Amino acid sequence: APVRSLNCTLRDSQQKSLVMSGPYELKALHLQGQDMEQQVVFSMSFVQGEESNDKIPVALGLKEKNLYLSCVLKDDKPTLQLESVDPKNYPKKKMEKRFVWNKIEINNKLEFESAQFPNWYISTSQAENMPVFLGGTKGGQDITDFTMQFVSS
Repeated sequence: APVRSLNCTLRDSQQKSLVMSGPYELKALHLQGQDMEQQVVFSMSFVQGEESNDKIPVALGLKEKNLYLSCVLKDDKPTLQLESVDPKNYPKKKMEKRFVWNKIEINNKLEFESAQFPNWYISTSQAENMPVFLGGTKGGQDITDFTMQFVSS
């Protein structure tokens, strides 16, 4: 296939799952049992970009939905957002830069750094049911590490 993709779910280091809040927002919360099915399933695409043995550029879209995680400036600050795209032109090998994330493998966890804004990462709050956001700090009060689960697709 032109661009290779795989379906997966993500959980932060505190074992919180991700779910859709509104139509353009994601939230993280401790989930278990039946409610598990509420979690978002991502379609991770391996796109073009600077690559390393521990740094792989990917695009993160929602499975079967023309919605992708994007980074844009808002109030002079990098911000995370869910963006709608033409369902016929995506995904594609050469994604616009705002859609690109550097998937970094550390300890045994994963971090997702904005390709557009160096050292800004997809983060979650320690608190329950808060929005997923773009944070510019590591080893702080916010969580930037995740684990990934592959789903049968």
